[PDB]
Order: sequence, then C-alpha cells, then structure tokens
Amino acid sequence: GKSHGYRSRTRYMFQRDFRKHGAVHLSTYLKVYKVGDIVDIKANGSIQKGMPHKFYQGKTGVVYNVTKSSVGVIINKMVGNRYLEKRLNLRVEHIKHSKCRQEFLERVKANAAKRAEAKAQGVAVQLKRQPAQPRESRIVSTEGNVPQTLAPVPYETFI
Amino acid sequence: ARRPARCYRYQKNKPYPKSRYNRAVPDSKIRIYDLGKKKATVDEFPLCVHLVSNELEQLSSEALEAARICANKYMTTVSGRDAFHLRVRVHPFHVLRINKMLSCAGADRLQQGMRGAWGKPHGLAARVDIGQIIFSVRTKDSNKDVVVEGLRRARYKFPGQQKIILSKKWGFTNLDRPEYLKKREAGEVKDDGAFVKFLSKKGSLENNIREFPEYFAA
Amino acid sequence: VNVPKTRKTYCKGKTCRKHTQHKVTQYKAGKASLFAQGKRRYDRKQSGFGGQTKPVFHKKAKTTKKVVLRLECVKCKTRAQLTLKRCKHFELGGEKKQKGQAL
Amino acid sequence: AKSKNHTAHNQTRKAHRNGIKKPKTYKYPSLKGVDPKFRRNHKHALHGTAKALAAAKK
Amino acid sequence: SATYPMQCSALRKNGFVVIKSRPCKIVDMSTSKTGKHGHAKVHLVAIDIFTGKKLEDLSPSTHNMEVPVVKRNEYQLLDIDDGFLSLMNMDGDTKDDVKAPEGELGDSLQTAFDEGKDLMVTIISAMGEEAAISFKEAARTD
RNA sequence: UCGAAUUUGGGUAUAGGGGCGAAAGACUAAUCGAACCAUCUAGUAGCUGGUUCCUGCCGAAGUUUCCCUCAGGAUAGCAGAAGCUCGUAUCAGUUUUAUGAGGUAAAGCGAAUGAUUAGAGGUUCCGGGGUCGAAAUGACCUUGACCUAUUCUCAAACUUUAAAUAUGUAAGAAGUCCUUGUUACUUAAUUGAACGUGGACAUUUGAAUGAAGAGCUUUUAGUGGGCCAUUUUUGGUAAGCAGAACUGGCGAUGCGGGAUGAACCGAACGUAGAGUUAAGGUGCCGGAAUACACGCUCAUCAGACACCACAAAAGGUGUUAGU
RNA sequence: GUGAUUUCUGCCCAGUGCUCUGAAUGUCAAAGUGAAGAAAUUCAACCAAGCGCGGGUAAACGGCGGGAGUACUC
RNA sequence: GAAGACAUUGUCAGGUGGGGAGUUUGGCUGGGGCGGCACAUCUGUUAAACGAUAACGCAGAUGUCCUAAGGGGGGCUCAUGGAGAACAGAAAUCUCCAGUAGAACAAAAGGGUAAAAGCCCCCUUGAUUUUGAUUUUCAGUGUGAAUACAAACCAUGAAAGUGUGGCCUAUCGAUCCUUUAGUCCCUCGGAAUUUGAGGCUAGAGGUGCCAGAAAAGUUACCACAGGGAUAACUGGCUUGUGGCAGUCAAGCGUUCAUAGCGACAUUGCUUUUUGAUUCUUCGAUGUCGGCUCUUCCUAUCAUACCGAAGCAGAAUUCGGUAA
RNA sequence: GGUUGCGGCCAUAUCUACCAGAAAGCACCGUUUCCCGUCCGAUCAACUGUAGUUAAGCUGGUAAGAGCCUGACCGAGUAGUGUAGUGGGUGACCAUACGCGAAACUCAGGUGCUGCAAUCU
RNA sequence: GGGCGUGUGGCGUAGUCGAGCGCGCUCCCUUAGCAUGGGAGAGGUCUCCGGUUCGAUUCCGGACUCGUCCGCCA
RNA sequence: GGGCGUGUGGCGUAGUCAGCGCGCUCCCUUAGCAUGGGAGAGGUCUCCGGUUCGAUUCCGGACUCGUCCGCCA
Ligand SMILES: [Zn+2]
Repeated sequence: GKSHGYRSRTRYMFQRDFRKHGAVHLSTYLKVYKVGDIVDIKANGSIQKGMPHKFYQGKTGVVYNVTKSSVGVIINKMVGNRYLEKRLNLRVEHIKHSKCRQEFLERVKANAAKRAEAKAQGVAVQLKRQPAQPRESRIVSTEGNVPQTLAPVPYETFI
Repeated sequence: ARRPARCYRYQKNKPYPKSRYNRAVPDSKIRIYDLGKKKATVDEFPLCVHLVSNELEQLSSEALEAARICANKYMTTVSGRDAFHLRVRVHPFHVLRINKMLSCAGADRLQQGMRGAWGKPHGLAARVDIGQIIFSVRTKDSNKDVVVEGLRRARYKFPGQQKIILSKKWGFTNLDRPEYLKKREAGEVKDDGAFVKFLSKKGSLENNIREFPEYFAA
Repeated sequence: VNVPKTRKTYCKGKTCRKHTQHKVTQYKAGKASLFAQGKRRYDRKQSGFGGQTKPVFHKKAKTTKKVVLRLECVKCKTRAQLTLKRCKHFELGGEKKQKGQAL
Repeated sequence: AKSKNHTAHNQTRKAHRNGIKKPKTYKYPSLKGVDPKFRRNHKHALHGTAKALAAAKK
Repeated sequence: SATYPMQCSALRKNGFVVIKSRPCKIVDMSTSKTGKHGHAKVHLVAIDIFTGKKLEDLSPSTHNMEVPVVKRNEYQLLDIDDGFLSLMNMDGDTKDDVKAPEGELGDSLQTAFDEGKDLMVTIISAMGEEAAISFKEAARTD
C-alpha cells in the first residue's frame, strides 16, 4: 500500500549536513525571542522533540507565545483556495531570527535619521528606494586601449 | 531466443544497475576489455585512434563482444599480435528487462495481459553519449592504416553512427604530442606497468627526490 | 509482559491526593446480570416467533485483548483502573530480569 | 471497468477563479493558546491599568 | 485469549484447528472449485489429539475457522500412583494433576518406571484440558 | 405397429407448491422449472427512453474526503441569484530589493558506500600449484589474496559539491523614537514581559506596475465517466496502449488556413459599411507575380511543406561543393 | 435398488448414514426438591429422550495405497 | 367382550426435522473467474530540489515486544586491525597501540546519537491525576499517533535541570448492549426505609471488508433491467512472436571469404501466425469447415527469354524481366 | 605579548614527523591518617607544595607535508536549464533567438581569530 | 511442427581425456536324487561422421535414432 | 504455463561461522522366555555462484519431486 507517515520523504531534508553533526552550539539556546518576532523554521534532526512537520521547513512566521523551552509560531498555509492560520509549538533549536526583518529595521532607523537631519534644511529628502536605472552617457577613451580585433575560431576535435 | 537490438536501442529508461534490489542478472558477454600488448610501455605506442559515437543510444554487450573480436582478429592477422594496444572504454552496466509473453495457441486463456507486466532481466547494455569513446587503440605510426581499417571493420557490428578520429594525444595519456615530448626529455615522467606517473610541484621534497631523480639532476 | 504486584501511584481518594502504595490486580469482567434493561429487552424481543432478532458477531479478527490493571490504594481502599497495550502473554508475578547470567 | 484514479488538472484554475484571498488580519489577535500564567497576570494588569486611567480621567 | 481465528486457506498441514469444539490436528486438506464461476471449498480431515477420533469438515476458503493454542511442555517423572503422574518442573515446581495415559503409551511408561529409567514426559495443553503424549529417556545428566 | 401393456366414445375421480407422470421437468384449454382470472397495484428500480414558447444577462464539472463505495450518494470545490457595509482600500496566478529553505538536472569516483578494467611495487611465523630439493616457518618461478601509488568505466532506491524553473517572508501609521503607569507574572533588584497615558515624526508615508471598485454574508442549481497537444515522466518491444506533473485547449466553439478531420496554426462571434492584416498562399481549378535573384536535381517506382498520414543499415568515377 | 437367460457377484464397518433387548453419569430443558434471603431472586443436588461411550450393518452411501528384495516374498 | 386410571386429549418444555418456508452467498481488478491485496497502515524510491501527486510500479515491513528494552544520575567507549602472554590453536582470558563510528540502539527501512541516545552500575515508577490548546491525515470531521503548556503529586541528581512510556517516523477501533472504577451524587413521579433497577464522568469486552451488515452453493430449464463503461469475430493502432529480406565476413567449400553457403553482431519489411489493447457494434453485422464462382497481389512451382556456377554432356543449383 | 579560569565561532583550530620554550602559570610529580572508591590510592577521593622536572602534557615554530579555508576573466559563459518558431533531421537528437548559469580541474594565497576576569619580566 | 534429454559385447549395466562386471552360452571339471556349483572362454568399430589433443566413450559441431513436454478451428 | 510446498548417511529426522535414533560392522554379556551394553563406520547439508579462519544454519541464483489450477466464450 501507500505510505504517508509523519516523517515520510524526509531523508535528505532531515539529514544533518556534512561534517557538522553532533551536539548543537550554545548560541541557539542563548538567543532570545519575543512576541512579534519574525522567525525562519529549519528543523534540526539531532533534536527529536518539538520537531516541525515537513511542510513548515523553510517557512517564515510570527511568534505569538513564549514558553519554557519552545516558541509558538503562526504560519499561513494554503488549503484549497484560501490560507488558514496554523499555530506551531517548536523548540528553539528549530528556529532562528529572519535577517530581512532586521535589515528593514536598519533601513527604518537610517531613513528616520536622514529625514531628521534633512528636516533642518528642507532639501527634498527623496526617501523612497529606486530600482536600477538605465546607465547614462559616458566617454570611453583609447589611450592605451586601442581595440583588438577578434574573429571566430575554426573547428577542431580536441580529444 | 534473443530479441533484436532495435527493441533496446534507445535510452528510454533510467539507469538500472545490478544491485541489492536486482540480485538476479545474467552475466555480461564481454569480459576482456584490454587486449593486444597491454603490458607495453607508454612511449612504445605514440599514436592513438578512437572509435567514438555520434549517437545517444545503448550498445549491447553482445555487440561490444562481437566488435572486440572482429577488430582484434583483423589487427592480429594483418599486423601481429603484439603491435597494438586495444582498450574497450565502455562497460555494460544497464540491465534490459523483458515481459515474457507466451507464444502458444490460445495463450489468452492463461496470459493475464498487461497486469503485473514488470520485466525480468535478460541482457546488459552500455549507455553512450554524443562524442563518447567506445574503442581506443594505441600503436606506432607505421600501423595507422591497419588500425583505421580494424576500427572500420568493427564499426559494422554497432548500431548508429560512429566516427574514427586520430587523436592529437600521445597514446592513452592526456597531453599533446609535443607537450609529452618536452615533458619526457626531462626526467619528470616515470614509467609504470602500462601508464606513466608525472611530477608535480606540490608535495614533500624528500618523496619528490626519491622518485623522479633525473629532473632534479639538473 | 511482566508487571510488579505493587506500585506507588497517585490516589484521588479525597483524603490522600498524593502518591500512596497500591496493590495491583487484573480486571475481570464479572458475570452479566439478568434484569439489566438490555437483557430484559432482548428476552422480550426474542420471545415468540421471528427467530433471531439481533445480530450475532462472527468475523473475529483480534487475537489479543488490552489488559487492565486494577490499582487499590492501601490507605483509603479507593480503586483505579489503567489500561496497557496489547500483549499475548501477561503475568503479575515478579520474576525480575537478570543480566550477566547464563542461558 | 477501470477508470481514472486521480488528477490535479483544472484545480489551480478553480482556485484562482475567486481564489487565493489572504486571511484578514486584525489588531488584537486571539489570545487562545497563549500561556495561562501569562494570561492570568495580564488580566490583572489590564484591570489595574483601566482603574488607574478611570481615576485619572474621572 | 485461549483461541484465535484464522482463514481456511491460511491453514496448512500439521496445524491445529477447532472442529466441533475439539482441538484437532490436520492430516488432510483438499480444495475443489464449487462451480466453474465460484470459489473453491476446503475439505479438512483432522485427528483429535486427545481422543484420536477422525473429524472432517467442508467450508468456504474465505471462511474463518477457530484455532487453539497448543503448548508442549517438558517434565521429569517423580511417581506414578493411582493413575496420576507426578511431575517436576524446571526451578523445582511440582504438579500432580496430570492423569496417567491409558493406552500402550501408558503401559510402556508404567513398565519403564517399574524397571527404573529416568523418563522425560511431554504433556500438551489445549483449551483447558491436559494430557501426556510421549516419553523419552535422558541420554546425559544421569 | 397392426389381436394386444391395442385403439376409442360417453359417464366419473384427482386442482396450482396442488394434481397426474412406463419419468421428457412432460402434461394440467395454442399458457408450465409452478395454469388462468381479479385485487393488493399507479408494487420497487442507483437502470433505458421521453420531457411542449421567445429573447436578454451570467455561466460550469468530470477533482478532495467518506460510504457493501466503483453505472449511485453525501461533503468540499466550480456557478447563479439576492444582496449588505463602505468608497480607492487590511489588494494582485507580476516584477525588483533584502533574506530564507530545497537535493532534482549537471557533476564526482587518484572523495565515503556499492559496482568495475588493466598492469606496477611490496607482504609471507602469513596462501595455492609446479620445478629443484634428504627434508626444511627450504629455494626458484607461476597464480591467488592483502597493502601502497596509479589507470578505464558507472549508480532510481550512492554522494563532498550543486544549478535553472518553481517556493516562504519583509518593503511601516496596526510604524519608529522619547518619557513613565498597571500586575497576583518574572527578576538579586522598577530587572524584564505584555498592554497602556502624554509628546515628536505626514504626503517620496518609505520599491515598480496595475486596480477593472474593496470587503462580507446567505441560499441553491448542475457536476463528481472525461479526452487531446508541447514539455518532464512511469510500466511496456510497441500501440490511435495504460498511468502521473505544470500549462493551454476540446468537451461547451462557430470563423480564416492545414483538400478532408473535436483537439494543430491564426483568431474567439450583436447587426452592417469602408480600410488593413494574421496563419496560409499567388500556373489553372482559385481571389492573388508563368515576379525578381543565386545555385542544385533528370528519377525505365523524381519531388513538392510542421501535427500528418512512414522508411533504415549499407553502397554508387551519377553530379556538385569541400578536407 | 438392479434390469431376460447363462456365469459370477471379491476385500473393507475407519468416515457418513441406518440400527441394538448394552452400560450408565459425562452432556443434561420445563415442572418438582433443598439451601440462603425480608422477598423479588440466586445457588446447588437430582435429572426423560436424544447426543457422548460400546456393538452390528456394504444387493446402505461409498472406498479399494507406497518402499525394497528376488509373478512371488518382506 | 377387551382395556383401564395406563393409553387418548389439552397446555408447556427438550430433541429430531431441506419434508417445507423465508433469506443471504464482499470489493478492487488492463472483461469476469483463479491468483494477489495495491481494502487500515509504515520506510526508501518512482516524484520532475516547497508541499501535493497515479498504476495489480520497484525494494521491503505492521496486527508484535519490553518493569525494563520506561524515567533520572554516574562511570566508561564501540566495530575492526596490529603487536604480545602456559596449556590456548582461526575463534576462550589478559595487556598495549591505532581506531569519526566503519559498532550498538527489540523489529522493516531511512534519519539521529561518542565524557552519548551506545555498554556497565545505582535509585525508582511521570507507562500517575484534571480537563483544555496545537501538528499530521483532513471536510481543517472522527480515529490513531504526536507537540508545548497550566494546575497538582512524585522520581532522580550536589545542582542546573530532566521525566505525561519506548531516540524519531508504523504498531490499531463508533452507536446500541454488557461490565468495571469514581461521585456515594441524581431518579424510580401519592409518602417513606431497604434490596433491585435506571442515570452522570472515565475505562474494558469489537467490528482486519480496519468511518465498523448477522449470511453456503448450483442452474446446459432459466428470467428481468441495462451495458459496447466490459470479454467471445472482422476492421483499426503496434509487430514482441511468426514469416520474409538485407549489411559485415570468422569460417565451410581439396586449394579459395562471397559458385553455393555462412557463425558472433546488426538494419529492415509484411499483416496470410499468435499476442497486446478495447476504438466501433450487446433495441443482434448470422464466428468452423467444405462445395460453387469471380477478381486481385507477387515473396514465381510450371511455361517464355536470359545472366552465373565447384555449367564437359545429361541432370541440377543460384539469380533477373515477368502474374 | 606569555599563562591560567570560564567561553563564542567550531580544523585558517585537525593530523604526521622534528625543533624550541626566559619569567610566571599550568602540568608531571611526593603521601595514604581522615572523607571516599577500586582486584589494583593506576583512575577517583583526601593531605603536603614539601623531595624533583621541563622528559612528557601544554604553547609556539619548521615541512616545494596530508587535510581544511579563501579567491581567480583557471576550466567555462562549458555542462545543465526557463521561454520561442509551420527551425533542421526518417529517427535518435541537434542548431539558433531572448535569458539564467554550475561542479570537477588548474593556479595563487592562508594555517586560528576573539570576549570577560586574574596574573606575569 | 517445435523444445529438452538419450544411444556400451548376444542382453543389462559402470564410465573424471590415459571399456569393467553381471546375464546368455564355448569348453573342462563336478552330481545317489527334488541337477548344481567351480575354473579358464568368446563377445564391443562405445549410434555415425568431422575437428581439438598427443589420444577422445570422454571435448566440441553436425546427422541419425529413441524417449518425454507443448501445440488447429468455431 | 503459473502457484504452493519439497530435498541431511542404508533408512528416518534435528539443526551453533552437520546431530542422534534405527539398520550395518565389531567386541562384551545373558541358559533363557527374551537378551542387554559398549564402541565404531557411514551425509557434495538438492545443485551452482559471492564471502568466512569456523558459513545447513551468511547471502544470492538455479534444479528435482509432490500437489493444485489452466475456465466462460
Ligand atoms: Zn488513597
């Protein structure tokens, strides 16, 4: 018959990695999570308690509950034609903070600093990001850079 | 009792090697892969000629055996048994299956059709690619015309299209002819049973001096 | 399996409310009484003509039963039940396993 | 009389007809599943805060 | 439980079955198709272990038959008195509940105990009734 | 076959789960493996057939789960109708930026596991065969193992490495910062946790593009046999074969082209006029150049357009161009 | 049941049936008997036939095997 | 005359009773039947690097086992190889060195684990009580399994801590009925006491066809509703198999590859074999063979004209145009 | 800068073979009455810091060292792959257009950094 | 038709590449029968034809022969 | 054709990286009626491959024998 267990098809997903097996380092236990933090989920196969299901591997969610050794995380799961709210109790070995959130907060504080310093002059702050604009005019010189003519190479076996 | 090779010419399935999930295969028909003067040294036979495929297909082990026998027989008859070194550079590891149907009259009374039609192993084949070498022969420059004719006689036993290319390398090595010549004039090559070991600038100097003494004898 | 004859476990007997000593037995069902309501209804339904009026089970599949331990608190005589997993062999006599001895 | 076993054909079209609406998020999400020792103190903290604000703006 | 169900086709020769609430041991099995379209029927010929009678039965192959639990146990004689054997278990337990055999096995056992061999007795349990089937002699540990 | 176990008239007896049978399930009023008549009875049917006027607008499904379920239902989905609360947003089958996750394609095997070709150098209290040896944990060759440095070829259920395409989250006002209130939680401790008071930051308020209104609720129809094409892919020698993944179609759809055709190419449709085209074509059928330009081919079975209606290995001082 | 005459109808009662004037507690209903109880009731003893034990029966249904030695013997 | 309170008769009770009555006699399925379980589940793979994903796909497994093989703590390091020591050798015990796990962890497989999750020792029962929340399957129902807490009460350790069975992924079961534990609480409805009975909360007895009927056959005497969703012809796709034809040439042929043949290989054709499939037909297309009669194909047996020979003649063989 | 105690990242830190180490600190080292544990005061426990020694541990250095780490326009815009065509080819498969882009190999360089507290010629 | 195996003296039968036994009867000896035994005999082109070897019963290829197994239609 | 078992010494069976019993052959003994005891000698573990020092019991592949089916068209 068919087989769809709780950890089916999780072979390479829950292998550890090359040459970093063994016990886990103490930074994962010394990291501090608060309610509202945004965290990434990546399971550790060395810890069998508090494991996430294989669906939530690589998923990103929001902390809603902090307990003794675990963290409650909220994920949005697509079920059919809508998203449902899923609450997960995961031990802290299987989560880490999302770095995109702290990058955005750094942008927020630097952006507020720019607005605050330029408010003393009113110099059209222009605080929105802009994407890659087309590159403008330039003059390239041939002083020591005379062009070298290239041609297609004929065919050879090369074995 | 054997099916024609057109039923197994193309690479239609995933590779199916003999393993602990097969455990019952027939042995290959080709068994000898290196022949001629296989114990010859490296600078005995400077010229190398390749029979190389132009197809993406499967070559049968029976066809490999027949081509090996044909090329070996022709070259030993025209040029001597120890004037060449032939090497078969493909190995049949893919296993061909057959879903054997009964050829009796009124077989449908006991056939069951396509139900449970997973096959049984009956043969072995080698999966080759575009520009993959099947046969490689090294000899002296006085046997070029007989090794090209030997490979041309062997090409009839193979399906698909094959090309005979005279390589620019020295023998069965991977350097060019003048590169190997300017390497062997120094002592930085040293012969083995058939191949040759090369000097590198890495490693411990004591080992690099107990081996390869003539290059450091500068 | 093997289960010891005594066990220190929780007793919710309204005076203990803690772990006390318990003597264990195996649960036996006891005889089905007459004048139970289902038995009276079954006898009334089976009287007369009509034959067998209720299903009788045939397609038995289990070979084991879940064992139930009856715990009895030694202080205040209150009783508890707890079930175990399915086992073909069960015993309450404690013949402890011993390790570094011969076959 | 065998038949088709399973397919996922047309399913994403059916979903994306009037489909893949994100759930409505709210200020003050539900406190169910939150730790009871936290909620038991949170009730008294909000009660004291409401009493202090009522006494301030009475 | 004392007894467990099984399928007729799952049964095979030299196995125990329950026929008419008796522990029986099969000597013959034969399956014949009922009709060309229909399923085969299993005919079973078996011998009661205790009494030696021959009991047969015919059932559908898919039907489930009752199967006893038979345990064969090894003991040493202590005495044969009044038709009741007295046996001695490993770890020193003793039972006297077994009645002595009444046939040529019982006669041979009685003569062997009278002339003084150390006799090894095999007694079987199935469905709450107990009997002795065979005896040997201990070649070592005299 | 024809003097009888003969043929036959009339009278009479046996009645429907009953009769009668020299036995065929035969006969019992053209009815018999249970007669005929009336009633229950308009018996039940998940099964077959049919189902009656017009126009307008919207518009499917052959999929999930359970069922003595597999020609049927329930349930979710798809669809319609009625709307309700609001007024440009708590949006998006899309991109960018930042940040995750993955073990396929590829690659690798002088990297682990496993398979595998060939020699070389060593190890014999530490192999086996021969020959020389009184024999010898003797010798000399040879052959097997094991080790060392190489060498050839591989892996759906091998792997150090590792894409492309898909995929999670974030891009603020429900935000940031400052100050200090509550608590029975927590701390050695106004330490922290959570929710707060008061104050400051507004249109470049925090990337792009578009928004066709955004959000919400009730109720109910039909459907729950699908099939085809490109790409990935499984079983099979293969199949207009069987089974999956993503998308687009046909079913449900006409129109121009492919002579012809459900699915291919182009393009989706109110009634008309003018112009321009798509795919396909312009000797004649047939609307449109027997146009222009450079070559090739002469077939005593030429060739002529994707899907598509077939041809291979091997050859040819036929002819052309090359190395 | 078999199917004139003639000539014969062998072996097997383990099974399934059928049949005994055998022997007698194993199974063992209702009524009846005894004990306990305040009673409903519960528990026992006793317990007919038939099963179970013991015989017969194949012109009853039926059945009529293997391994060695040298048809025959084990 | 006989018989006699026995037969008979009436009502209950046990046996016997296809003589008769009523009914049943699974599903999936490359047609059905036999076979198997793909029917409830688990591991790896197919599976196309989120998730999901089929086939009677491949390789296997489950209906158990364990008072420790659960919980806590402490000490130690395994498989293997090398070198040694009386009996003692290939394998008994002891000693040293090397040893990233090449061992072990109940079982199938895959993950995980080295002052441990392994081996040995010490103490125990957290395999306990009370109800909630969450994850997987999913309708976001049930069942099973699991995760993190709260309120107690415990175990262990110096302690931090750890423990709500087994290192993780499988190891299992509704309504009704019976029975057990708890509350010793509620009710027996004219009022009480005591038995008895019925309730509430939590378990057990089991449905393996595993969201859970109580169930043997035959029909060639057969019937009905349907089905080309489905077999038994022809036709159509395919050509494994059957038949026929090539290419190459190790050899046979005294000598000599090819007069005639031709191994090991390999490319095709045909639909006069048999399979495979299920597209059409089940409100019917008359399934053997023979007789009769017409036409077509050529892969030519004979006749016409030729080429080759291991063609002297005769006879023969190979081949061409030829139906 | 050396050393110790507790660490973070967990080989640029590991492994093999040599060489060096002032001061201080670690270490080996001396002892068995007491607590305690062993077949064995070898490990563990306790006592002294006395009798001694850098021999080892430890730290650092060396090696065209093994390994590991970093980079390259080194291989290679190669293999692979998203999209497109009434493109080629009997087919197998392959070119082109708009995009993304490896691994092995080769070469070059490197061989622990650092937090808190104490202490040192 | 195809597949698989088989072939020894007059008969049966043993054969690893280096034709033996038993039975029939040839002779001799031996016998109170209800007729034996003993000793020396004869007896093969190992089914046939080719190649390998040094020599094939033995190895291989082909042919013959025999014995098994599976096969036409509705 | 398929499925399921099957195979160990003269016979019958067990199973640790080949054992017993019974026949046989010896020896000893018993008057017996019958004996009894002690020793042996005897198996390619059906066959063929990969391992191992010890291999049935490690593994994989094949063969023999006994059965059961091979139906409706
Ligand atoms: Zn108590």
